Amino acid sequence: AVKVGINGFGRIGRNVFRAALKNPDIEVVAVNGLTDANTLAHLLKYDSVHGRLDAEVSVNGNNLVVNGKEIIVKAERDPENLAWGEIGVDIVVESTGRFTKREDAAKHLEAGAKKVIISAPAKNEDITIVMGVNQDKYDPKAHHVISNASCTTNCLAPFAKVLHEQFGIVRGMMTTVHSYTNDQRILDASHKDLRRARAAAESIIPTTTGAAKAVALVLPELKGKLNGMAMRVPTPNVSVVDLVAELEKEVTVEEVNAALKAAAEGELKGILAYSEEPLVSRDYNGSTVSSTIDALSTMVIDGKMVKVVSWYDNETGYSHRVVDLAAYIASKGL
Amino acid sequence: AVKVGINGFGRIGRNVFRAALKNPDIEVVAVNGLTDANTLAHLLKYDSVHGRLDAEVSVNGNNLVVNGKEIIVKAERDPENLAWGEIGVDIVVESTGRFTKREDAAKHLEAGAKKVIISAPAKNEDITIVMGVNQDKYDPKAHHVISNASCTTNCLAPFAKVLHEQFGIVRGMMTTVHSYTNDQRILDASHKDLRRARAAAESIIPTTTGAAKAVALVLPELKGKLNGMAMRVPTPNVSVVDLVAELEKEVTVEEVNAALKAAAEGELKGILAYSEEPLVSRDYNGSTVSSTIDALSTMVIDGKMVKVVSWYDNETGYSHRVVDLAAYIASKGL
Amino acid sequence: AVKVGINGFGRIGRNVFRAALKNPDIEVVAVNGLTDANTLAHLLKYDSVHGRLDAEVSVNGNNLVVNGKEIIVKAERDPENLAWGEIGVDIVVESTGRFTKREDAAKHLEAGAKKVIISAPAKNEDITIVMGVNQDKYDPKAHHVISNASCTTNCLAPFAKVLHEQFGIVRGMMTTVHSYTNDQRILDASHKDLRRARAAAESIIPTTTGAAKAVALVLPELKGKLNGMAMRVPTPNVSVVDLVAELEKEVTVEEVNAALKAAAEGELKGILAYSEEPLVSRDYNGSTVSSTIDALSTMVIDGKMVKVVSWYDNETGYSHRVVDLAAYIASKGL
Amino acid sequence: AVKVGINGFGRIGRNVFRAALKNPDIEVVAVNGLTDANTLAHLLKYDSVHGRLDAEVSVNGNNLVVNGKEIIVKAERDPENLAWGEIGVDIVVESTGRFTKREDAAKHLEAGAKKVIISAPAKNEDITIVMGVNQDKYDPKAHHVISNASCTTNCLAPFAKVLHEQFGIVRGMMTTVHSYTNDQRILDASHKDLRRARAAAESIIPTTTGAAKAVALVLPELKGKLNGMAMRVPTPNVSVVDLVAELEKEVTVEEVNAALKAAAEGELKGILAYSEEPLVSRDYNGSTVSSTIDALSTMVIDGKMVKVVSWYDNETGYSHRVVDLAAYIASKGL
Ligand SMILES: NC(=O)c1ccc[n+]([C@@H]2O[C@H](COP(=O)([O-])OP(=O)(O)OC[C@H]3O[C@@H](n4cnc5c(N)ncnc54)[C@H](O)[C@@H]3O)[C@@H](O)[C@H]2O)c1
Ligand SMILES: NC(=O)c1ccc[n+]([C@@H]2O[C@H](COP(=O)([O-])OP(=O)(O)OC[C@H]3O[C@@H](n4cnc5c(N)ncnc54)[C@H](O)[C@@H]3O)[C@@H](O)[C@H]2O)c1
Ligand SMILES: NC(=O)c1ccc[n+]([C@@H]2O[C@H](COP(=O)([O-])OP(=O)(O)OC[C@H]3O[C@@H](n4cnc5c(N)ncnc54)[C@H](O)[C@@H]3O)[C@@H](O)[C@H]2O)c1
Ligand SMILES: NC(=O)c1ccc[n+]([C@@H]2O[C@H](COP(=O)([O-])OP(=O)(O)OC[C@H]3O[C@@H](n4cnc5c(N)ncnc54)[C@H](O)[C@@H]3O)[C@@H](O)[C@H]2O)c1
Repeated sequence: AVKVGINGFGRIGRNVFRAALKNPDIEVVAVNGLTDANTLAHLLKYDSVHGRLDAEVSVNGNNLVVNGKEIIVKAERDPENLAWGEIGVDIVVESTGRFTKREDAAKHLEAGAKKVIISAPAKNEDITIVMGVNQDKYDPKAHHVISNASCTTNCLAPFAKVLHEQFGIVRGMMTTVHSYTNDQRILDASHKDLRRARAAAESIIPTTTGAAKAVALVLPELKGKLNGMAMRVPTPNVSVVDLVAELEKEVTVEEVNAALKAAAEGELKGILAYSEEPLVSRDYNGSTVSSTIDALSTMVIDGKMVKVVSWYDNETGYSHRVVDLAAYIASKGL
Repeated sequence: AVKVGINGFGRIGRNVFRAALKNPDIEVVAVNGLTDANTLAHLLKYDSVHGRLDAEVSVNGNNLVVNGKEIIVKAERDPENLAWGEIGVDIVVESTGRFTKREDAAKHLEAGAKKVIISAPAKNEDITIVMGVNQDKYDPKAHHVISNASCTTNCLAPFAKVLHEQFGIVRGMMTTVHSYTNDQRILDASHKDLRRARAAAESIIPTTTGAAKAVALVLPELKGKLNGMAMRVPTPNVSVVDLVAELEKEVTVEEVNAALKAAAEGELKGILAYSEEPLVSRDYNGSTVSSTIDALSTMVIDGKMVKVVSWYDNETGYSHRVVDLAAYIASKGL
Repeated sequence: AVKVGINGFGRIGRNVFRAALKNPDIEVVAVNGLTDANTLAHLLKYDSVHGRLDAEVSVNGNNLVVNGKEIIVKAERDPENLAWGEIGVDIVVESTGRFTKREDAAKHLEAGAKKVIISAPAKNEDITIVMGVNQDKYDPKAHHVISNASCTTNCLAPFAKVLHEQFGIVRGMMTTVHSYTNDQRILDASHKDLRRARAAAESIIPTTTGAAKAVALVLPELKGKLNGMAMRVPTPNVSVVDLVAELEKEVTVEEVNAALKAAAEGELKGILAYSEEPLVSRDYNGSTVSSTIDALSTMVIDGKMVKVVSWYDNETGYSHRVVDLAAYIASKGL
Repeated sequence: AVKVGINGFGRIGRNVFRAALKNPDIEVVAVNGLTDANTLAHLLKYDSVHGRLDAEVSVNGNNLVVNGKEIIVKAERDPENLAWGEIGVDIVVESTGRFTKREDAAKHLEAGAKKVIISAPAKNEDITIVMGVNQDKYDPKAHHVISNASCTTNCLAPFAKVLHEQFGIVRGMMTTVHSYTNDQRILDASHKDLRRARAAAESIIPTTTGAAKAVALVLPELKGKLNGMAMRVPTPNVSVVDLVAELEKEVTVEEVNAALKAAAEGELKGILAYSEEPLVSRDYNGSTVSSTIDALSTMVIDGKMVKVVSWYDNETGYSHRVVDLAAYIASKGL
């Protein structure tokens, strides 16, 4: 229904595309990339992590054709030149990684679009949303440049929401054992971050994350109560959050796991899942939820310090929330 | 001086050997595997993780020859048939992973050996020692079957001891992001642990660890205060401990780090180390210390909750401690 | 209709089961594995390479319940005590890798099975068959212990036949760049093959193969004409055969590719495949055919020497052939 | 004594530096890299593939200090502005991979350098040199812009020479099972070559190589007689050349190997090596020769079709050859 345009046809850009194909409410009519249609059609058809796309893909001139629909393929390095308005695009997904500042992201609006969803933490954005935690704070009038936050923040926020409301989080540290991303290096090569400068598939690479501090933008109550780090490991996709926290009310594994299970079956259904199976990272590849509690790993010490471990396919889960936010925004009035 | 024999020439058995070539106090006189000397020689000479052994290694008859020294090669499934006494073996490193219970390890004593060091967490052992922490508890008269604990416990106990004495741990949780071991499966196969049954090099595998609570054996004061889990990831060697503890005092990163830095250059020298460089797992391959604090990762919330991350070569560090333990015990009198 | 029993529920045994779920002509009624039903049900449901089973799996007592049908689980180490005839088993897929010699494979016949299909090269078998190549040489009266050859031979024979019938192979060499299998070690440990003894996911490991010479069994004319080797690399599944041969006729890349494409759409349809896309191994994980020509890699020098490269998912393609054989056998008259 | 400058401080640049430390004839006095002195010292100190550098590496101002010797650090995107002349730099190693046409490389000479060695195949270079094969064709007057060829070409030419001079090569094919390099993608992303566009550590990736044809540049009698392909696989370093050739003279496995062993011990000593041990790729990491014959893999069919497999550390072997070339050139007067 609502026309959408994607800027930056990379891992997130192509994954939001795949997720958007089976969504009746949105319609991607134009993509922007810094490469030819043929290369784009090839990368969309074949995926090393997600397999072949369940649709017929072809190239008509400089345009792609997916399941009969022709997709306009642009090659504008400068956002203000995209001309979204002329082709009817109401919402633009900004996933290049270059326009995270509201100043830069707003150019899409100069170009004619009505709303911009930055697929990453932003700077000066009108609002940051985490489907399931604060999408209710969205106002169609005061918010145009929106951030969907990071994949880590999307996994952590839903369950921190439940533990906090139910027992009260006093403070806590987190660690995400994350698969490698395109921001790293294949072999030792220059990087602003000396850890990420190192061969990705060869080591356990400790790095920084702002996802912990970022939860506060969606859960104000937790401001100053959380912090954490990342550890990038040799897997191509799927990551896990490991939260250790001091609760206010004394709990038991039994209690904690029931509260999460209840939320997964009720309120947060679709966003938070609950598992009592002893699965591993490969098993989570392709899951569309943002967070899945590994129930078998939940533990407590002295009734007040808990450990909760949650899985998340960083590409697929996040891509589904971008598509979800877009459909939610459209419903709010475009 | 002390003549040592090794039961089970595997990853740990072979590294204990390599570590022993160094210490002149000890002398390996025989090894027992379940294969021919030719195979043992090769595996000793070429290592996929630590490189070629720098020494003259050959096969003489059915014995190993390393830098002129003939090493006896046995192939006894039953330790009761090892006859250590015949060949004068004073101490035996039990590294098969099959005889961790007092009932099986003791067979080495029955065969003529004076002391047994179990290269793993044991059962019904006279004592469990972690060098740098409780070797002082060693009684030559009473202790004959001694456990050298696990690679993780050897990493954790040393710095936890320092945080406890200095600030007092109220309670804490840990996660060890661990390289895979021979205990896992190369491709999906049967295993007592359904997590470890999965292809080791393809996923992040949550698995339990007893190392956290096994700390109370060496630092009794900490019984019931710590707990934790493990996560096996696609790397052949080197692991990291991630400890989040609730302290009794208010501290700063500068304080916590200054404490760990003081211990490393002082009392725990050679066992505990301190690092301010932003390194990755491959950089600690070959590290002989037990624990190396990653200063750059030290974090604190409310001045009470702390995050300390420490590295350890699981094969090298651990194997050096076995050799250390063997020379200490020997010095106490055999 | 036909009742099949699988001996050894490993990588090949489980995939054969999966493939069989498709075929209604066959019906797997019993499996034998040296583990409990619960572990078999887990390993069957979650696969690190092939994903989750698209079927409802559960355990009822000591049995497997899959899609309502109850599968009998056995735990007999000795084939003699399997009593296949007691349970109606007509065909037995021998996939343990321990009974490839006639003396052991036949024990199934003696236990009541009418036919045995060995999922690997055999010794003293009645006939070695590669579907599409020589299945017509199957005499239901004379043949009871049948070998289905190796995954490699299965990949090479269908197109080696075509190149030969059309151009005539003088002599040729082949190398298969193969994924690692459960026969290798995760870390340096004992093995009869000192190459396969090394850390699987860390090196390119040359090893031997009999596939090249084994083509002679299904294509008698090529005896003494081919030979080859293997190179095990750090990928979990999917391999590729690289053939270099001298031909009788002087050809061109279009001629060679045209003949290979023709067979793909004709005689060898379903067994041999043709591809002109620039794909990679991960793209072939899941392919049911035995061989797929990477057309873009075909090369010729002097018009007489040719290079052909063919892909094969060593687990899926082979397991589909096993089920294809079981079905062809049943139809011939059991 | 011959002052050398390295243009481009990556895998080859840093490795030429390390090799250079062991050479008496040359002395690296300056390095141009598009990054700060701090980042370069870190990347030079810690290598994920070759380990820690055994030398004191520090940074004084914008310069590097390695074992008391200071190195000038530059950050010039444009070669013309490097001013090699002002600092006594005679030879310049061009290892950026950007300036391979004689036209671009020559900018170095304009900037004061006297000689340029391109660490890669070039376009219009004055001469291409494979040490041990044709360095005698170098002329100090007429050749100023020299190409050192590719790592694959340096591995193949030394033994191609021996096989040709000894038995006569009619024609042949080769495949190099090659480790990945910085030209590949961490995760599916754009690239000229759609195969190198795919996640490097996840698949067996076929690709093209001009190494076979390039042998004709240094071995003219071999023009149009060889061709081949490459296959990138999940290993960070060490590669192997698989050569299948039709010989002129009838031979035997023994003659071929005795021939390669002889060259290894004689004329090609230092360039070609001979191994009768069943090793794996990790065992060749750090190897300084250009090519090591895996003797156990030599195969012959109809006494005419041979197969030789040779190992090469694409970074170390090649880097040493660059240092040898630079020193060879220097001995010829500058
Ligand atoms: N990779 C993940 O796991 C993940 C998950 C959640 C969020 N993100 C965020 O998504 C964004 C993109 O990340 P990714 O991982 O998909 O990376 P990627 O490198 O695969 O995607 C970037 C794409 O944008 C394109 N591009 C860059 N600048 C452009 C420009 N100026 N004009 C047009 N196209 C441009 C690039 O060519 C590329 O195709 C980042 O902000 C990232 O942090 C990544
Ligand atoms: N590898 C590590 O990181 C590590 C670290 C610390 C402690 N450990 C412990 O050390 C033990 C050995 O572990 P590993 O990782 O070296 O494994 P491994 O599999 O490499 O070593 C086991 C060796 O013992 C041999 N063996 C088995 N039974 C034997 C017998 N009955 N008699 C003689 N030899 C026999 C096996 O063939 C193998 O060679 C385990 O208990 C393990 O928990 C391992
Ligand atoms: N995996 C492939 O790529 C592939 C392809 C073609 C042929 N093969 C052949 O398939 C056979 C199986 O190979 P795999 O890769 O599946 O191995 P695998 O190790 O995964 O499975 C073999 C199974 O046999 C079981 N087993 C062992 N002894 C048994 C016994 N006596 N009775 C019952 N069960 C027993 C084991 O528990 C194991 O689960 C081998 O002969 C192999 O050569 C493998
Ligand atoms: N990687 C190997 O195994 C290998 C082996 C033999 C030959 N080569 C060749 O050597 C060359 C370098 O390859 P590499 O593997 O070192 O890759 P790399 O990416 O590690 O090295 C390239 C370096 O040059 C720098 N650079 C780029 N433009 C520059 C410029 N304009 N001025 C100054 N510095 C610049 C880059 O920042 C980078 O550090 C290539 O041509 C490659 O084909 C590579």
